[PDB]
Amino acid sequence: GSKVTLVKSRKNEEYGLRLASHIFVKEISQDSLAARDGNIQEGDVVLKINGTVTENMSLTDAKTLIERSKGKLKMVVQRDE
Amino acid sequence: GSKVTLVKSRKNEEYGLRLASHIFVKEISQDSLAARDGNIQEGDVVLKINGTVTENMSLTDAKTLIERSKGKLKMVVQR
Repeated sequence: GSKVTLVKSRKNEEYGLRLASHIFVKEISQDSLAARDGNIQEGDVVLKINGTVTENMSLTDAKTLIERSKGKLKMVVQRDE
Repeated sequence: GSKVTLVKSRKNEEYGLRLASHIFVKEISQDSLAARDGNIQEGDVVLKINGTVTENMSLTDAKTLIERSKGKLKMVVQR
């Protein structure tokens, strides 16, 4: 369901999980460029910011890319379509 | 890829994006403890690991929590 417990029987058994991290849009402010554009929505996973891939990037590092954008922000959003 | 370009043209303009991050299951190895369980799937968001909330946590920090789990991993996942 939502709860999962994995337990090892021996040392150096592996869990079998590889983790990663994604940057995503939590909120879009009213009266913003993002609100007016309408091609990006809350919940969208951001795959690239100004050419830089964001998989496994820390959130502070992703925010830095936006802060350094000089008024032009090109993003790639994940599509499963 | 769906490509979106936002352009500031005037003063006091905001992009308006508030970013966040999540930890998710990138791969589950074949015939492993995770594959057998059934309740964890590739692409699932991991919300909690051993009582610690993972939202906005870096991958390195989430991997540390797994490294320090001493053979028991209790998670809450979504999806």
